[PDB]
This record gives sequence, structure tokens and C-alpha cells, in this order.
Amino acid sequence: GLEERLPGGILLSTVETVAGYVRKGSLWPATFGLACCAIEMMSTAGPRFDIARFGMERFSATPRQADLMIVAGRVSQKMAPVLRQIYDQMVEPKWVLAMGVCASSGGMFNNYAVVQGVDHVVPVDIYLPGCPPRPEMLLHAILKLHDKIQQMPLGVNREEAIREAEQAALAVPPTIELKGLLR
Amino acid sequence: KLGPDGLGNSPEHIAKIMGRSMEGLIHHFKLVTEGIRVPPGQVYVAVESPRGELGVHMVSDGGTRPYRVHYRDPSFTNLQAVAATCEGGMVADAIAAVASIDPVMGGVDR
Amino acid sequence: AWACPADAIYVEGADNTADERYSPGERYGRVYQINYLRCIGCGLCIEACPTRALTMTTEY
Amino acid sequence: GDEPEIIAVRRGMFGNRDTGDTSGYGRLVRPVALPGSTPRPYGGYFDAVMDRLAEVLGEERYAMSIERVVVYRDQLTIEVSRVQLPAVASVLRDDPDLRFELCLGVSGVHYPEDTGRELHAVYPLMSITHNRRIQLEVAAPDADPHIPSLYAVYPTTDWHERETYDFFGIIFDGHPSLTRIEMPDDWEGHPQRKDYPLGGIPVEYHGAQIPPPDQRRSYS
Amino acid sequence: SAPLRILVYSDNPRTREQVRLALGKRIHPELPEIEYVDVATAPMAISQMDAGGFDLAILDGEATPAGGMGVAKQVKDEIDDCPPILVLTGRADDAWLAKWSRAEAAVPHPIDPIRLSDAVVSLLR
Amino acid sequence: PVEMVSLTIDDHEISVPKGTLLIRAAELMGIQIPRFCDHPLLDPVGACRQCLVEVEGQRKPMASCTTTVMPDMVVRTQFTSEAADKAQRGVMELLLINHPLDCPICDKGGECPLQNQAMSNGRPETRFEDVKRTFPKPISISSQVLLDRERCVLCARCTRFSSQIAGDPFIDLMERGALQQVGIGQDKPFQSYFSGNTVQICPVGALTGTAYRFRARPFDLVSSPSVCEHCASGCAQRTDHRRGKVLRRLAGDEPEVNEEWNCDKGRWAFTYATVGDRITTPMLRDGGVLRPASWSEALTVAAAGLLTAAGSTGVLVGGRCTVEDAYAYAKFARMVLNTNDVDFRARPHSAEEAEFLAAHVAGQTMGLRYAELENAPTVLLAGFEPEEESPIVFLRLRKGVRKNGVQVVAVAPWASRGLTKLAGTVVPTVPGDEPAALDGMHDDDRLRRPGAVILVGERLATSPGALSAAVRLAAATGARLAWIPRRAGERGAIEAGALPNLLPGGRPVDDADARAEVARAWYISALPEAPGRDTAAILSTAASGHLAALLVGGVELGDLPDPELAVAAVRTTPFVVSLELRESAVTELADVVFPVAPVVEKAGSFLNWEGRPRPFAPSLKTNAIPDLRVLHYLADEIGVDLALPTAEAADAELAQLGTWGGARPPAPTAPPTARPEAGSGQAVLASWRMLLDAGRLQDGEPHLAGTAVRPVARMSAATAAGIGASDGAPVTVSTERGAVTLPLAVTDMPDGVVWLPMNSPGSAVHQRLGVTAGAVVSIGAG
Ligand SMILES: CC(C)=CCC/C(C)=C\CC/C(C)=C/CC/C(C)=C\CC/C(C)=C/CC/C(C)=C/CC/C(C)=C/CC/C(C)=C/CC/C(C)=C\CC1=C(C)C(=O)c2ccccc2C1=O
Ligand SMILES: Nc1nc2c(ncn2[C@@H]2O[C@H](COP(=O)(O)OP(=O)(O)OP(=O)(O)O)[C@@H](O)[C@H]2O)c(=O)[nH]1
Ligand code: SF4
Ligand code: SF4
Ligand code: SF4
Ligand code: SF4
Ligand code: SF4
Ligand code: FES
Repeated sequence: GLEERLPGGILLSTVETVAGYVRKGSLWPATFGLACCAIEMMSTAGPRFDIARFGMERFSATPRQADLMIVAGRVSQKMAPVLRQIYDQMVEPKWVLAMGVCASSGGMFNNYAVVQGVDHVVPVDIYLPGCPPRPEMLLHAILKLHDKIQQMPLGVNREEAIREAEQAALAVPPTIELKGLLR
Repeated sequence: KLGPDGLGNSPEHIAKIMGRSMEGLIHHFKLVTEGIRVPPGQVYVAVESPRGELGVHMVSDGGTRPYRVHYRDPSFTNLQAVAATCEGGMVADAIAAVASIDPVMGGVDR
Repeated sequence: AWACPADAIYVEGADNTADERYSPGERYGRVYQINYLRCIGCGLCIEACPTRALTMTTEY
Repeated sequence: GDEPEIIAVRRGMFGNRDTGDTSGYGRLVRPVALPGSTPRPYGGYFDAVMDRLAEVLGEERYAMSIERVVVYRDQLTIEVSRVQLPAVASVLRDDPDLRFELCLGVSGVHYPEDTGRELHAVYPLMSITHNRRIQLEVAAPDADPHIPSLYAVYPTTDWHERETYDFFGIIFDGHPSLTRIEMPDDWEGHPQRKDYPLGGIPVEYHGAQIPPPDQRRSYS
Repeated sequence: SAPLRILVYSDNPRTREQVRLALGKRIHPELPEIEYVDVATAPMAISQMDAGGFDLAILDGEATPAGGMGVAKQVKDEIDDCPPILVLTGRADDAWLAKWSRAEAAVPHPIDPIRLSDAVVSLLR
Repeated sequence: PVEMVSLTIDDHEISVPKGTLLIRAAELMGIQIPRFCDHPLLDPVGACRQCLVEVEGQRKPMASCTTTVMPDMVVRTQFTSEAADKAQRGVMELLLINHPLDCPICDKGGECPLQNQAMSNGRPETRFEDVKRTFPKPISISSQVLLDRERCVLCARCTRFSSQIAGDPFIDLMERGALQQVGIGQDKPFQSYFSGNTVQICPVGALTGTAYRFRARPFDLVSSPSVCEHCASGCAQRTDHRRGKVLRRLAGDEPEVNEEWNCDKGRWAFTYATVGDRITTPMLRDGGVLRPASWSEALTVAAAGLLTAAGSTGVLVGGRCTVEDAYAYAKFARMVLNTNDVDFRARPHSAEEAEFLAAHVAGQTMGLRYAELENAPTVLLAGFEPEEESPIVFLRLRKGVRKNGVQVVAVAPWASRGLTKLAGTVVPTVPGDEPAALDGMHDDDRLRRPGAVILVGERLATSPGALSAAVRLAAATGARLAWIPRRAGERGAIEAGALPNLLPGGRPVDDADARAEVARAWYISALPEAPGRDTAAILSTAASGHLAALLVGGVELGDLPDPELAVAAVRTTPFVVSLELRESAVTELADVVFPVAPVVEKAGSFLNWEGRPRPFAPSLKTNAIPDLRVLHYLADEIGVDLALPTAEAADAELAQLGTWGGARPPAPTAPPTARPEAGSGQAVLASWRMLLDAGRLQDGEPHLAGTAVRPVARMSAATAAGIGASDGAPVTVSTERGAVTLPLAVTDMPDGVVWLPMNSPGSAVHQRLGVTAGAVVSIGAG
């Protein structure tokens, strides 16, 4: 993309901020509800709430027009290939919201049949607790993702941010080693 | 019960089990932790869920956990009608037929 | 933690030594973690708690 | 057989599979027996249904087919002998007095401690005409998990025979195509068998992790 | 003569340490020297493999923000002539997905040093 | 023929052996009668009155735990008698009125017999509106056991155990009436080695383990069957671990081995693997410093060093290894290193011991069993202290003494508390004179009695000719001779080879037929024929520089008879490969170090002194690998396929080989060499390792160490007078190597003999004096 070839400075900064503002709005979800969390996405679209208020009313049926893949459900083993295919068939930029405990970590279903978290097959940008998450929680997670998108870098800034995030992530100890106050 | 702190065990129950009743405390502890133990047996119980007969075959081996729980979810059987209700019609008619079956895949797969 | 069906609570107890007491009685919850990516909001935990120490607020 | 069907033998008080948290309580031996044959005067319409079944089936055939009759919690379960399942199913469906037109499915259950009868298939049958309900129970050994498929009599058993094969490996021979329906065809093992592990992962926590419930202690 | 370059991807530094410990400077004296490139983030791993010059990639299936199996599928769908992929699976039942990821080999957690070394040798040979 | 009586419980008839208790008959029939004070292994006491049942012809309800079955008795429990149910529920109510509302904080919660039996046989709500009895809680009765008297139901199981099972009545029911309470005397701690069993025997949270306190509830424990790795008893156990850390090890239930008992060592000595000294990665020596190395680099370096060592290599296997691990060491040495220099004796030993083990132990499994010690009319202990070594042997011997009137005789310098608890008789012998006493006992009619038994400890090896004397005594009298080592893996090592003169299955090395048989079993051309060196020979050769390399697996050099020689040997050896679990003296001097999985993380099997197989699967799934696999892949790198990728493979290979079954090797027939004579200010040193001592596997458990017996130098009154010492005053025993100072205890020993704890803190006899038992040591006051 030529927007990436643009050199740093005020030009690239303004392109980044405009792209972030544009993409946070019109963040069309993919029509990809699973399990019971899908009912909560539909409720979020329902009149009591209004997903449309965030420009997200158009649930792109095809992955091509979808920007956000709200997994929103428990991913069974047989479904992981399908979910990955859908994610791939979306086009850049792509974001994944792991709505519900099942999508995020397998939730209550810690067994063979469930994948134990969407992130096992596609990069997850926001994790959303709840079983299901009530629509306000979904909107909260979506707004957090909007904030994340707004700050998303581009071009040389994207490369530098990737390198810096790598440098930071290489050092964080694993959760298993946070033994604070354990006997 | 509710309070300024939130939803939680009512203070009356807390007082009964932590201050006054030893048997009450034992019963709370056991029924909460491992729960009741159901006499060994094998039962089939059906209800009229919105999509048809939701059946439950449940088997207990006398323990505190269900030995075997199986749901005859009506959607699972109803989906066998898709071949009859879709074959011969258009894809648009297939959409309507499937919607009429009104499957809930959670009950289908379980 | 015992009653949680999703194993979403990890708790470890410790003695309420006289030099450092955190709760009445001889035990307190030194380490208490809820894995909200495993919590299903069932509420069995608060039903289980014998001290009303654990409640469920309306914050979500 | 005539004694109640022992499905598991638990040793020691407090329903503990392991050696015992407290010494001296592990010596109790209590067999876990599912109810045996009911005395003949079955309650309600069960008596009539069995009388009709024994009338339509010959006395010899009735003896060969019906292994047990269990009236538990006012519910009738005919422990039908394998092989004869299609015959009794046809009799129940077609006979005007029985007329169990609606077979509700096939449920698999596993009894690894039930020698020669580890796998059980349960057929909940309902007669809307007479408004009656019964269950058929067919037992197959783990070594020979074959059972006659009722597809000819009750087409609905398709996707139920397939599901129970997927989750238990019960081979419903004669089934048009006994392929896996829930698990991928490439899957290894039959998940709902008791020997099949739960397959969970430890739940992570800062500084710790909780193994899956199947690995941890239990007092069933 | 070229030092084989191996990409080790895992959010957990201890999994990377274990991988880099089971494998050493040389898997065997008959094999070339080994150089390790640790990556903790999926974007960084994708960028590294885009630059190419890798003989093997070890992807942790348990990686938190982006699991290893997803990265394996992505790299085999995105990088032409990508190196063989070895995936670390967090459980036995993940084996099926390990096949779906098309990773040339799968090694369950906890990482058995000898099993990992043998799989790596088989992939490099 | 056992007499079967028959009776009806409820309405079901059953036949049981005469003398059976009603509670046991109900158990066999499947009726769950509530019980607190009853214990199958304790003599019935009928205290709690919880097990009351209605018996026809008796006005009162009868405690089923005290009622012997009768040939026509009619019994109806709470399931079929309103009177019995009412009695049991009233007893439960009276049991709960004074109980504390402590279930949330009680350690026993979730696994409490009181909770379960109150649910099953108790009322739903209290009627006790009055004031509850209260005690200060929790008071400590020892360094390990906390006592919460308020929860005590006064079932006396703790006291009844500490009196009957273990002869250690340091806890008893104090006070009277409602004030009655289990307690220690004033401050004298509960000193039993089996004190932990009282924690597992308490039906409530009264007695609790201070280590396990508040660590976990039953639901979050991963619990696995296990075998204790400490000594040769091979007790079945249940290892409970939370978040990958072992929290406790309960006694399990193996009627044929340990019934339901442990010693404190097995119960609590599990922290050794987590004290921070564990080796986590392979280590390599470079520039004189030991630094972490990749598995590949370490394996390559070790293979290169061992190949450059050709056949000049020794293999010290140690006694910790499982049977499979010992077999791996033997196979590696005799196939890869092509040497017979394999020795598991990381302790005082002799060639006579090797000959005796080959002739009378190897291949001869299950010859004597615990069930037979329980019935042997006479038991002769030679060089063996059942309490200090193999405590469950002591428990079985005490059981036999109490029930079947077993007579125990000990050829020991003095009567240890264990021997006193066995009611045994000492044959006072200065160490080194054991052969004399054993030969002199040929005419003892007590041994002539059928089923008589001789138990020979490993220490008897240190006395020249003593094992030969014991074999002669067994042959003459016909008493079955059984050899009981300290460490768990020693018998497995014998069955797996690991000795210079033995091949797997007791197959002698000095036998062409046996050698060819094993070679065929291993798919190898031929095995080494040169005689193997023992541990002492290997160490002496290495110290002289004639040994090219050493393969040391789990050996504490301090445990060797001459640890200075051992360190000199390992240092002078050009190349040292360590298969070690924790940083040790060998590790500090090794060129390559390989971390090996601890017992809790590895599959395998031990062989108790009976030769009984004691299998166990891993409890902690971890990347750590056994000695077996490390050796297998080291051999693979060396280019020889050990064919032992896993413990299952080793077990299968050993089964395929089977026992020798041919010509058994000759008896040791060693001569009874003259004992050294101690002059003025000198005494012959006696010693044996205390159960709770400075053993490495006991590290990380300060409470257990605190429970250890007080170290004291024990002397005869005359000997103490000769040196000018007084009872309780410090006494120093010294040799050119060094000195050991301990408080003196007059013990009515033979004159001129001084006894020390072999490895108790501040004693370390091998480390400090550099001599074993039977040596002459200068004695002095202060
Ligand atoms: C090109 C250029 C630069 C030119 C220069 C000038 C310039 C800049 C612009 C020129 C003009 C242009 C080109 C403008 C751009 C915009 C444009 C062209 C148009 C796009 C925007 C557009 C078409 C807007 C209107 C479309 C519209 C009305 C959309 C709303 C659609 C609605 C109502 C969607 C909601 C549907 C919904 C509730 C979805 C939930 C379903 C999901 C996800 C769950 C899945 C699911 C389902 C569906 C079950 O059935 C179910 C049943 C039972 C259990 C479970 C489930 C389950 O899991
Ligand atoms: N190779 C190997 N070494 C082990 C194993 N288990 C323990 N060790 C090590 O072996 C060394 C020697 O143990 P021991 O001489 O028996 O010391 P101890 O067991 O504490 O004391 P005693 O057994 O009473 O003599 C210790 O330093 C341990 O680190 C094992 O399974 N394999
Ligand atoms: S998180 Fe809860 S509501 Fe959402 S799919 Fe999973 S189980 Fe259903
Ligand atoms: S709401 Fe409480 S009890 Fe229920 S799953 Fe979440 S943490 Fe566990
Ligand atoms: S001993 Fe049993 S009844 Fe008493 S407080 Fe502890 S768990 Fe509760
Ligand atoms: S301390 Fe435990 S074993 Fe001892 S009398 Fe009290 S309840 Fe019984
Ligand atoms: S007697 Fe020996 S085997 Fe038994 S628990 Fe104690 S140390 Fe372990
Ligand atoms: S158990 Fe029999 S009276 Fe106590």
C-alpha cells in the first residue's frame, strides 16, 4: 500500500490518525456468530442497544467486506479450520474480538472438543469475559478495540512498533512464574 | 441476598452456619462442595422445549456426579428433516425451510 | 473455588498470625485469583462462600 | 442373569476411588447395582404393554428377546437381548396395541466395570396413539460392540446410531453409513467412553495452574 | 557450513529456553551449527519468516496472543518455500489441530528434550 | 480350616470367619455403619458409641465395632431398625454439640469422616443453643503435628495407634470428663517416627500436619498412587500435589506391605527435590567452572569422554535408582562401556557382601514376606535396626509380637528403643564379633522352630565373615534368611545386576552360560568377562589415577566409608559424568552433569527387601527424564542402542530375561577375621544411620528434622568412667581424620564400645572420623 510507502513526519502521522478514525468507525463485524454468544451479538444489534450507533450495523456476510471477526462463541475442534479459513478470507486490516469466555480461553468447557481459546488459531486483539457477555460488555470491548485501532501505526512506524513490541514481549515472565504471595 | 456490598449469602445464613449451627455448617459445606449424591439409577425425562421433545437420559452410579447425561435435543432430530424439506425446492426455499426447522446448534451438537 | 464449575477461582489460605492478621479466625485468603476468561458468571461461588466475603457487584 | 446389574464396585466409605484420606475407612465394599428385574405386577400400563408384547411375540421368542424388565421411578425399561432388537422394535412399532411409532433417539452409555455388557444403547420409544412411553436397553460387550441397527424400523435412529458410534464406538451393523457425525472422521478414540480422558488443559493463574477436573481429586 | 537458523516462537520465555536447551549449537556433530532467533509476538515471527533465511521454525501452540498452530497455518499459506514447521502442542487432543496446521512435526508439552531433538533432526535431514 | 459362622445383617444372610466384628461383616456385606473409634488395624475400644446396632436378644444397642459375630446372630442396622437409627443419630448429635464451627478453616474439611457421617447419619439442624466447650487452638504436640482439641472427638485412634501399632505412647488422653483431651506429657514432644500416621488416623481435624496446614483442600489436589523411595520397605502411598508441588504423602493401603502406615520420613521427606539445589539443565565443565549446557552439547561431550576412556571406566550406581534405572546403569556399563565395574553400594560394604547377595538374594524374590514376619515364632536381627532401618519391618514385627507372640532376638551392641518396643532380647556383641555370636547360636532351639527368621541388615557387611556366619546359621537351623537394606533401590539394583559379579536376574558374571544367555537377550556379541571392581575398588583405582572416567548416578560421597578417598578419586578422575538430581559433592567435581527426574516425576518400580515389585507411575508430568532415558540416549550418542527408551521397555526386558535359574553361585564362606583390640582411651565404634538424620532426601523439611532423635554418644558405664566422662556431659570420639563431639548417654553396652549416630547432624561419622562401624576410635571427655 502506498500509504505505507509514505515517509514519516506530519504526513504519516496525519495519515495514521485519519486511518484510525476512519477504521474505528464502520468497523463492520463478520456474520460469524457461534454458540450462545451470537444471541448476545444480535441483542447488541437489537433496539435496546444499538451496535449501529458505532457504525458497526453492517454485519458483512462475506469475510471480504468484514473488518472485525467477533468470534462470539465456543470454537469446537472441527470448527477451528473453518474459523481460520474465514479469518484468512478477510482482508487487511483484520481484527479479532474473542467475545465470551469460550472464545477467549475455552471457558467452562475445558475438554477435548473445544479449542481452549480462539487465539490458538487466529490472532486475538481483545479478550472479552462473560458467559455470555452482556451487550454493554460487548460494546465496552468494541470501544477498547476502537481505541486500539486509533493508535495503530503504519509504514515505518508500524515496523518500529513491531520491533519495540517484540523487545518488550521477549522479557515478560510467564504467568506461571508470578508466584506473588503463594505459600 | 442483596446488600450494599452486592449479591451474596444472606447475613442470616452466615450467622446460622458460622456462629450457631454445627449441623448447618456441615450441611452447607458438603452440599456446596461435593453436592448431593443421587441414588444409583437410570431415568428418561422429557419436556416440551420450544423446538419439540427435549429428552434427557440420565444415569447415576450413586455418586456425587452424574454418571451419564445425554440430551435428545429436538433440534438434532429435527435437522434430519432438512433433506426432506429442502430437496426439490430452490435455495431460497431451502433457507425458509431451515429457518422453519428453527435449529439451535448448541442443542444439536452439545 | 470448590464450587466453581469452570475452575475460575484459585485460592490459597494462610494463618492469621498475631503479628499480621488479615481476617478474623485462624485462616485468611492469602492468594485469591479469578480467571475471568474462565468465569461463567454462574454465581455458585457467592452461594458457596460461608462468610459473604465474596459477593457479585453489578459492575460488568 | 437375574441379579441386579452391578456396574461398578466401590471400595471404602465416602465414595473415594483412591486409598483414603483417613485410615481405616477403606474396607467397605458396596457394589453399585442398577435395578434388577421387577416383580411381574408392573404398575400402570406397563403390565398391559408387556402382556401385549408377550402375546405378539411367541413365548419362546419373548423369552429369547426380553432379557429383563425394570420398572424404575414409574418408568419401564425393557433390557432387550441383542440381535433380537430389530424384531422387538418392529413388533412395538407395528402392532396396533403397542404402536410405538415415535422412537426418540439412541443414547449410548458406557459401563467399563460391567463385564460382557460394557456398552448400553437406550431407545426411548413413545406411542402417541396410546400416549405411552418405554425404553429399550441393549447391551453389547466392549470387545464386540456390535448392535443391530434399527434404521429399517425407526429411520430417526440415524444420526443417533451415528452419534453413539462416534462417542462410544458401538457398531450399529446394518446402518446405511455409520460414519462419525460429531467428531472429525480423522478423530482418534470415542470421547464419551469412560476410559477416554477429558482432554482439558490446566487453567492458568499468576504463579499457578489448576489441572483439569478429571486429574484432580473426586469423591463420586 | 551455513549455521542453520531456527525460529523459536513462544510468548513464554521458558518454552523458548527449553527449546534452545534441548537443541544446542549442534543437534549432532554431523549437523551444521544452529543459530536461534527468538520471537515473542506473531507479527514479529511473520516478519522474520517473510525475510526468509530460516531452516526450521518452532512455534508454541500455547502462545497467548496468537497460538502457534495459527502461525504455522499462516506461514505455510503466506511464505513461499517456507521452512518446515514444528509445533508444540499443549495437550494430546491438540494433535488433530497440529495436523490441520500442516506442521511437519508436533511435540507435546512438556517439551521432552530428546523427542524435540529427534523431530528437529528428522525435519532437517 | 478357618471356621465360618453365619448371621443375618438387616435381612441378608452372610458367612464370615469366626471372631469377625459386626462392623467388618457389615462392611463385607456393603452396609455402611457409622464409626469413629473403630479401626480395622487397631484393637477395638467401643468408645465413641457411634456404631450402635440392634441385635436380637439384647436390651441395649451393641457397638458393632466391639461385637464378635455369632453363629445365629440377627443384626439390624440403622437401615432396618428405628431404634438403631435413633441411637446413632443421637450419638452424632452429642458428637457435634461441642464441635467447633470450623469446617471452612479446618484442614480436614471435604475429607472429614465427621462431616460425611453427620450428613449420612446426622440431624439436619442443631438443638444445642447452649455454650460450646473451648480449648486454646492449635497447640503443637511436636514439630510436625498440630492439635486442635476442640475438634477432637476423643476416639482415641491417635493414642491407640501410638500405643498398639507404634510403641511410642508419648500422647495420651489427659484430664477427665468433658475436659478429656489428647495431649503430650508437659513439653516432651510426640517423638514417634510414626507420628504422622496419627494425623492420617484422626477422623477429624484435631491432629493435622503442620506442613500441609492450609495448603489445599481435597478438590484441588492431584492424588496419585506411589511407592516411598526412602528405604527398602517400599510402602504404598498416595502423593497429593497442588500446582505441581507435593503437599503430602498419605499411607495408602497395601495389606501385604505396610497396611495403612508410614514412617515420618516417607510421609514428609518429599521436599528434597524443591530445596533450590536441584539441577535443572545439563551442566558442563569449562575453564574449571560448571555452567549450563544444552542437552545436545552435554550428551556429545559425555559420549566423547566415555569413548576416550575405553574400558577403564567405573560406574557408581547408588541405591536411589529404581529397578529400571539400575538395569539401565548395568546395561550401559556392560554394553557401552564394556566393563563390569558396576556397584550400587554407595555405603560401607565388602566383597563378602557381594558374594552373599549373589548367592542368597539375587533372583530369589518373595522368599520371605511381611505376612511371615508377622507369624515367625522367632526373629533374629543381625546388623539390622528395624526402627532406624525399614520402619515398617519394625511395625510388622511389633504386630507379630503383640498378636502372635513373636520372639525377637537382636545381635546388637545395645537395646535400641525399637528393639525394646519389640520386646526383643539383646545379645550384647561389640561390632565385629557378630560372626562369633551367629556361629554360637547354632544350638539355639528358638531358631530351630518352624518358620523362624533371620533378618540381616546391610551394616552386617561391614563385619568380616558376619554374612557367612549368618548363612551358616540359616542353613544349620533352617530359619529363612532375609537381607534388608536401607535404601529402596538396592534390592532392585541387585535384581537388575549393578554388582561387579552379577548380571541381570541374579545371573553370575563368572559363568559362560549365563553371560551368553544375557548377551543373546541383549542382542550383543559378548559381555565383558574381566571381574568387576566394587565401589571401594573403583574409588581406590580412581584415586590412584588408573581409572579413565567415572559414571556416578545419585551417590552421596559422604555416605561412603572413606569420603575423603571418594572425593580424591572423583577429583583425580580425568572425566566424571553425573546422573544427579541435586547439586552434590560429585556435581561440584563432575565434568558433565545430567539432570534426572525425581521419583515423583518418573515412572518405574522398586523392589522392597521382600523382592516384591513396587510399581508407580509419574505423579507430576514434567519434561524431566529418568536416569534410564539419560543413559539410553547417552549410549545412542555413543552409537550403541541401549534399547531402553522408557521404564516400560526396561521392565519388559527384565521380564524377558527372567531369573537365572541355573547353578546358584557359592556361598561367601568368608573367614571371621580377628577384630581390632581397643586400648586405653579407645573404643570400638558402633553405629547405624538414624531414620531421621542428615540424609539428603530429608532436606527442605525443617519440621521433620526437628522431630529427629537427639544425637548422643552412647557408652557403657565402665567405658564412660574410664575416660572420666559423666552421663549427659559432652564426649569426643576422634581418629586421625577428625573428631565428633556429642552428649554422653550411659547405655549398658559392652565395655569398650562407643556408639554414635552414623549420619545424624553433628555426627557424620564417615565424613569426620573417616571410619565405619567396628573401627577403633580414641575416646575422651569434653
Ligand atoms: C470510492 C471513493 C473513495 C469515492 C470518493 C467518494 C467517497 C469517499 C464516497 C462515495 C460513496 C461511497 C462509495 C461510500 C462508501 C459506503 C458504501 C458504498 C456502502 C456501505 C455501507 C452500507 C451499504 C450501509 C447500509 C447497509 C445496512 C442497512 C446494513 C445493516 C444490516 C444489518 C441490519 C445487520 C444486522 C444483522 C445481525 C443482527 C447480525 C448478527 C448475526 C450473527 C453475527 C450471528 C450468527 C447467527 C445467526 C445469524 C443465527 O441465525 C443464529 C440463530 C440461533 C443461534 C445462533 C445464531 C448465530 O450464531
Ligand atoms: N541418579 C539419581 N540420583 C538420585 C535419585 N534420587 C535421588 N538422587 C540423588 O542421589 C544422591 C544420594 O542419595 P543418598 O546417598 O541416598 O542420600 P539420602 O537418600 O538423603 O540419605 P540415605 O538414603 O539415608 O543414605 C542425592 O544427592 C540425590 O540428589 C534418582 O532417582 N536418580
Ligand atoms: S462464553 Fe458462555 S455464552 Fe458464550 S459461547 Fe461460551 S458458553 Fe456460550
Ligand atoms: S461466577 Fe463465580 S462460581 Fe461462577 S464460574 Fe465465575 S468465579 Fe466460578
Ligand atoms: S473436623 Fe470435620 S466437622 Fe469439624 S470443623 Fe473440621 S471439617 Fe468441619
Ligand atoms: S486427636 Fe483425632 S485420633 Fe486422637 S482422639 Fe481426637 S479425634 Fe481421635
Ligand atoms: S518405612 Fe520406609 S518405605 Fe515406609 S514410609 Fe517410611 S521411609 Fe517410606
Ligand atoms: S466405632 Fe464402635 S463404638 Fe466407636
